[PDB]
Amino acid sequence: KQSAEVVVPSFKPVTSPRGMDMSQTPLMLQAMGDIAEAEQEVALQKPLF
Amino acid sequence: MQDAITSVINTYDVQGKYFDTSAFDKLKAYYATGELRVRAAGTISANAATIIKEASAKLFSNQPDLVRPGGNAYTTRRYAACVRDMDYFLRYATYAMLAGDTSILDERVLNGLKETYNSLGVPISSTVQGIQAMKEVTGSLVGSGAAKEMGVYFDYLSSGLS
Amino acid sequence: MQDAITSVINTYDVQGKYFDTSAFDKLKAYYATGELRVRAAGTISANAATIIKEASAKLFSNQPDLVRPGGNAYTTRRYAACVRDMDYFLRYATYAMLAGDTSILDERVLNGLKETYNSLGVPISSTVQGIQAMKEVTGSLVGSGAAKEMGVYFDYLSSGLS
Amino acid sequence: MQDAITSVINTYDVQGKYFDTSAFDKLKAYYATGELRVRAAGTISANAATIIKEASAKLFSNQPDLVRPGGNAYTTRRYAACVRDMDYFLRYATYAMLAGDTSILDERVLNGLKETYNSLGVPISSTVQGIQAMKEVTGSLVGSGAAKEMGVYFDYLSSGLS
Amino acid sequence: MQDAITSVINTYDVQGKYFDTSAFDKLKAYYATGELRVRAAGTISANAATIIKEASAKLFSNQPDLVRPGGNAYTTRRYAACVRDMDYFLRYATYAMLAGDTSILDERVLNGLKETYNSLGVPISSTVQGIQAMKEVTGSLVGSGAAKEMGVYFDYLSSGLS
Amino acid sequence: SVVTKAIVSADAEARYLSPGELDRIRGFVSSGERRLRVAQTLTESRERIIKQAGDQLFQKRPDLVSPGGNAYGAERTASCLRDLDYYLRLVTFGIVAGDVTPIEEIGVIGVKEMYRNLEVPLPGMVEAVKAMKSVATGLLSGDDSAEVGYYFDYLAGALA
Amino acid sequence: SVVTKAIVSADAEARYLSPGELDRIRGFVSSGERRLRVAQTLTESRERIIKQAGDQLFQKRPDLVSPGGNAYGAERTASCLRDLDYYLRLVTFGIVAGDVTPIEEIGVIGVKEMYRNLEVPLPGMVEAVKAMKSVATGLLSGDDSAEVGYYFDYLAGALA
Amino acid sequence: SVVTKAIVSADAEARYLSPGELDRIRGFVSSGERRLRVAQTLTESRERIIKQAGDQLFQKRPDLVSPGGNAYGAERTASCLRDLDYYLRLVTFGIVAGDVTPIEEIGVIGVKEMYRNLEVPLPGMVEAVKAMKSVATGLLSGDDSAEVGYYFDYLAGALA
Amino acid sequence: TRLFKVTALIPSYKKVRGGRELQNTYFTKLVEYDRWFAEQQRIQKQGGKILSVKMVAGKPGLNTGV
Ligand SMILES: CCC1=C(C)/C(=C/C2=NC(=C\c3[nH]c(/C=C4\NC(=O)[C@H](C)[C@H]4CC)c(C)c3CCC(=O)O)/C(CCC(=O)O)=C2C)NC1=O
Ligand SMILES: CCC1=C(C)/C(=C/C2=NC(=C\c3[nH]c(/C=C4\NC(=O)[C@H](C)[C@H]4CC)c(C)c3CCC(=O)O)/C(CCC(=O)O)=C2C)NC1=O
Ligand SMILES: CCC1=C(C)/C(=C/C2=NC(=C\c3[nH]c(/C=C4\NC(=O)[C@H](C)[C@H]4CC)c(C)c3CCC(=O)O)/C(CCC(=O)O)=C2C)NC1=O
Ligand SMILES: CCC1=C(C)/C(=C/C2=NC(=C\c3[nH]c(/C=C4\NC(=O)[C@H](C)[C@H]4CC)c(C)c3CCC(=O)O)/C(CCC(=O)O)=C2C)NC1=O
Ligand SMILES: CCC1=C(C)/C(=C/C2=NC(=C\c3[nH]c(/C=C4\NC(=O)[C@H](C)[C@H]4CC)c(C)c3CCC(=O)O)/C(CCC(=O)O)=C2C)NC1=O
Ligand SMILES: CCC1=C(C)/C(=C/C2=NC(=C\c3[nH]c(/C=C4\NC(=O)[C@H](C)[C@H]4CC)c(C)c3CCC(=O)O)/C(CCC(=O)O)=C2C)NC1=O
Ligand SMILES: CCC1=C(C)/C(=C/C2=NC(=C\c3[nH]c(/C=C4\NC(=O)[C@H](C)[C@H]4CC)c(C)c3CCC(=O)O)/C(CCC(=O)O)=C2C)NC1=O
Repeated sequence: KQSAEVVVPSFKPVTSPRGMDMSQTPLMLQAMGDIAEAEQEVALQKPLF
Repeated sequence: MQDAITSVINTYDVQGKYFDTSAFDKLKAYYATGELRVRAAGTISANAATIIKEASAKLFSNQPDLVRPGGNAYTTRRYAACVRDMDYFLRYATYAMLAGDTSILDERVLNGLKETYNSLGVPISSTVQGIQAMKEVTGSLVGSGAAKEMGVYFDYLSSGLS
Repeated sequence: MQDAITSVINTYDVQGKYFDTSAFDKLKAYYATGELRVRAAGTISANAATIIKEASAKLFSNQPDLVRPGGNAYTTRRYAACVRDMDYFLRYATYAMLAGDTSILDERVLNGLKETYNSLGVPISSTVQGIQAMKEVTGSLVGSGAAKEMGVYFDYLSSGLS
Repeated sequence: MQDAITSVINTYDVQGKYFDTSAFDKLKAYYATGELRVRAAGTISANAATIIKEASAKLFSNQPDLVRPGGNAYTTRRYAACVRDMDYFLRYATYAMLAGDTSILDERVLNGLKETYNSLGVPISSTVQGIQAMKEVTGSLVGSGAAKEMGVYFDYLSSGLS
Repeated sequence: MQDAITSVINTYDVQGKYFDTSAFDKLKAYYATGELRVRAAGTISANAATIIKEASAKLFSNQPDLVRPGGNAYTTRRYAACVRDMDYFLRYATYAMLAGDTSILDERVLNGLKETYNSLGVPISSTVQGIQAMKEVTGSLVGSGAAKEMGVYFDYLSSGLS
Repeated sequence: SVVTKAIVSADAEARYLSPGELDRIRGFVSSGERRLRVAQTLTESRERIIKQAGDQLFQKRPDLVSPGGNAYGAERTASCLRDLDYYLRLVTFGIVAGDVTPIEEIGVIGVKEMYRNLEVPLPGMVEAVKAMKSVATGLLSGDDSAEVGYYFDYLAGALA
Repeated sequence: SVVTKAIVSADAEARYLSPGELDRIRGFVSSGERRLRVAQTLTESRERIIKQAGDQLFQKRPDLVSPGGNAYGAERTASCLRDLDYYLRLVTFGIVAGDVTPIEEIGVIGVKEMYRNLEVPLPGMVEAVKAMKSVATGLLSGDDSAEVGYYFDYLAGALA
Repeated sequence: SVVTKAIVSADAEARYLSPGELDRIRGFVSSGERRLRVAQTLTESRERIIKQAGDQLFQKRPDLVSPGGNAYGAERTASCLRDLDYYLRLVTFGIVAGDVTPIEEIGVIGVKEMYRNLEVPLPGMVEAVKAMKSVATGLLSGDDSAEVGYYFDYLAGALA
Repeated sequence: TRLFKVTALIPSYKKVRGGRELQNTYFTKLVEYDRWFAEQQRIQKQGGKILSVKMVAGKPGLNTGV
């Protein structure tokens, strides 16, 4: 009976932060560079005309 | 917890939207990085003991008072708990890198760690120094791009502790 | 918890006095309202699931954003948690009405609700509006005499939340 | 000018694309309304003088000062120019309704018309009122299905003038 | 429990021999049939409620006295326990089918079920009839090969109860 | 997600991911492109899938739109189709995720309580998701239709 | 298009459309579905039309793809076939428009100066468009083939 | 194995296996053939692996076979090689199982107590296991070496 | 029903303990009826072998008084 307060009311959700999208992440940047190469290869797979 | 896929799913679920071209591009980018992530995770898993040994060696070389009598890492219990915390940080950094998302770092590492350490008298700056030494050791083992990626999660831990 | 009779008893026990005429008047008032309280509690027990249905329907009609994507009550899990919270509020209000005392709303309900809801991001204003919605539905169900009595406990819950 | 078909053709020409299923859908949509547009155009042409009579009478009943000494429609010449302008607007709205597009309203009618009226002294609010009167008179003759279509082009003229 | 692979591992371990040609033949036989097992298990998972409902309908139609007063399955409680038992039987037979071994039925189904039913007074023959009903209903759903495979474990359950 | 389940399973045992789980993640990452193509195929046709599943549902269960039925009325029928569209979106989510985790977290946990508070029949939900399964697997090749049918079957089992 | 032409003619004379112009538009929109199916068919077989028309042209005119010819090489042959693709797309536009207005506006006005600046022979262009006429009208039924042939005749005459 | 872990994880939640767990089992059975090929290769090279592993251990740690060493004598050296053979068999079992669970159940739980009672030095175990790993990986190709060395690494960590 | 008397052996597989564990492996206990499903499931999940279960308090087949 020292305290009637709730020590753990709930846990704050961590589902979404504010900012830091991690799309500027350098290896994400490298992947976005590589998908461009893949799209270009698919484009050159089409007939030349 | 969240990974990159789940993060895109959640941002398109809050809006009640089906996936657009932008979401498919984000999913493609993650699927492209997946091979590098798995390679780095396997390398770190094979070398965890080496990383902990080297990082704790630098930490205790720079902060010898931590292992001199009376220091926070002075007893076999407290030394073992120190290297166990370093192993925890390495494991959860590897999880986070494999997920591509730092939510696990907040949920399963940073939550209450600061006042855990403050209630135990664990020095937080020396823990951050240990994390930086761990980052330096890991970068040499996983290669340049994986080193840059792994530094993000190590720096997330360091900033959350600081 | 504590009811009207036990409240009178404790008030006189702290003073160490036998029951005076005022205490017997208060006990008479509670005994007189007892039949109304029992009838109201029986009606609410008979129609509780109904009450929750119309109260939730009214609340989500007045604020459709709560159950649409992006709203706090948007998912199956969060909709079910919303309904469960409303079931708490209705059942404990019925307990407090039958007791004639708002103490049980203090111990079992209002202690720490603000902290839980602000930790979860549950909108307290919308929860108060849902409590009001239950108040209209329950008051219309119980009748003219019991609606005023049950309003006391519903507004006590609302004021504790807000 | 461009009709609806050439609007689609231009959309697909700038992209260097053959017609998609959506392009064929838009073409079918324009082809389905063609008989309706032709019937409405024939009705409007058959009743242009009557439409102008009714719309101008309504405009001069609602704004008598327009045709009083000192007003912009005060002379036989300026009154005739007024009803001539109304015939312009009705005929070009009919062209736009047949075309299924408002491009001809832009190039042939609304281009520089605001500055022209300002330099002339023509009240532009009164002209929008005359166009609204014309819309109301035309909608009763052409029927609800055609009235909804003609209202779009009358509104385009009114908005461009306003 | 042990699956087919762990079964052959244990059998060759108990003599302390390395895997012979026959052991690798057994392992190839299991891995060849694994994909059929995965379709069978997914199909059964999709239709567990349907299978249990059809099997219970068949059991209580062939033995109407079980659910009429005086029967072992006469109450909401005892009927619900009966269908819970059939649900567990079906899910564990699916487990044993995926594993390719009847061991999990020994460790986690038959481990004290016999004398539990005996002390409860649950009729064994009726439970065997229910297991056979699940067997027919499940085979008609999963096709000939998966039906034979599932039936093997169903008769294991029946004979364990018999 | 597949990675999320692997990480959570490893965490529950306080260990690094084993080469088996890393190989599982490697295969999932490899099949990500096929998964995205399937998800786009189901997304581009969502209006048709919803319309046809609603049809098939209301021929197979006329009582739902019959008087006394939960879907009675144009507004309630629109809510029915809106729920079907929710679940189709969750199915595409689970396709790209590689597991039913988004489906379970968004549309399966507490769904019985929600539909009971809504007075919605669960056999109706099961028949509706079976209708969607038929329509959506009709739009796909055999290999992709099987993997989409797996998510639809999980949804039907979770509603039943 | 047909509607644009009628409207422009009426606007030049500052009048409403006559019963004849309205009847022309009515007969135009009455025949929209069949000309639209024709455009569908030509769009479906675009790659086959270009392939066969180019083959026919280069068999009839080998000097174009021999050294010294304008289309010698993979790159210049591809540019040739791409011009054919341009003109086929214009023909589909003209079919749905009901007149050759898209064809004239995009691919006729100024074509002589363009192809003179490109050293492209005009008899080569007419042979190519006649090859495409043959190939494309081969696919369609007799009346639709004749309709498409009228547009290819307009194009060949514009180039010649 | 992987199947048993999936089953026990599903039974812990009292559920059927999810489409993700079924897909994991599908990948496992797909990899089964390569796993048996690797285990067959190590099973064929029994005596070679044991012989070079023992020779490297005894040259690297002469004290074990020297007077006072735990393996001094023909019978004690035979018991040493017998333990090596046990552990190689366990590693083959782990290769077929896909995980270190059989190694864990037969030769890792209570190994330190056993070797304490036997007065067997644990570092000698670690070095013998490392020598076995080197020989086994050498006799293998580049691909098989990684997955085989993972099990030897786990075993050495268990001893260390 | 209300009471099962259960005799069960629970061996050890995860580890060898410093503690005696003769207490916890072979045992007999009284588990009340609506605890028995969970208890039996837990015993089976730990790897034990349930040796016997008996009725002691209640009467099998009773409707009321359960
Ligand atoms: C009060 C309880 C306690 C103990 C016992 C303890 C031991 C301990 N020994 C250490 C280093 C060391 N310890 C040893 C001792 C080994 N060298 C040989 O192999 C021998 C087998 C063995 C000693 C008989 C050595 C050589 C080092 C130096 C490690 C290095 O320089 O890399 C360190 C690292 C930090 C430092 O050197 O200041 C600790 C913490 N710490 C404690 O808080
Ligand atoms: C993403 C997870 C999620 C789901 C699925 C969800 C469903 C959902 N459906 C609702 C209404 C409804 N839902 C249905 C659909 C049912 N009626 C028929 O019987 C069918 C069997 C069945 C559909 C196949 C109907 C008819 C209503 C209207 C009920 C009413 O107004 O009383 C409501 C009440 C509020 C609203 O209408 O927006 C919710 C929250 N909400 C969520 O957050
Ligand atoms: C300064 C040049 C000028 C003129 C001449 C002029 C005439 C004129 N007469 C009008 C109405 C009218 N005008 C007449 C006059 C006709 N009724 C009989 O048939 C007679 C033969 C004939 C007169 C001799 C009538 C009866 C109306 C009322 C029409 C109506 O309200 O329906 C109106 C419409 C607005 C109004 O009611 O005042 C105009 C603008 N406006 C001008 O700015
Ligand atoms: C004393 C406790 C007890 C109860 C209550 C009980 C009811 C009960 N009703 C049953 C069938 C049934 N019960 C119903 C009644 C439903 N039809 C409509 O939907 C209504 C909403 C509702 C009635 C108001 C129907 C239609 C069946 C046949 C279902 C079938 O054959 O598939 C059955 C399955 C076997 C049988 O045919 O008797 C039971 C066990 N059993 C018990 O031991
Ligand atoms: C995981 C494996 C497993 C099983 C299957 C299992 C069965 C089981 N069934 C029980 C009761 C029961 N079981 C049944 C089922 C029977 N009645 C009908 O006639 C049928 C012929 C037949 C089923 C097909 C019934 C009616 C009861 C209630 C007995 C009573 O309360 O008197 C109980 C008593 C405890 C409780 O219900 O909470 C157990 C432990 N336990 C296990 O650990
Ligand atoms: C299948 C799992 C399993 C294992 C691993 C196992 C180990 C084992 N090794 C034993 C003896 C032994 N083992 C060794 C091996 C050691 N000598 C050197 O120190 C080396 C570092 C090292 C070998 C690499 C020796 C020397 C003995 C003889 C012990 C003695 O006679 O004192 C014994 C005593 C029984 C016997 O000799 O047959 C066991 C039980 N038993 C098992 O059931
Ligand atoms: C302090 C009083 C006390 C004792 C002594 C005791 C003994 C005991 N021995 C056990 C198992 C065992 N006991 C042995 C020992 C035997 N195997 C060989 O044949 C030898 C001839 C023989 C020993 C000399 C073995 C091998 C096991 C493991 C059996 C199993 O695999 O489950 C177990 C089961 C749980 C466990 O493995 O820890 C107990 C409780 N229990 C107690 O409460």
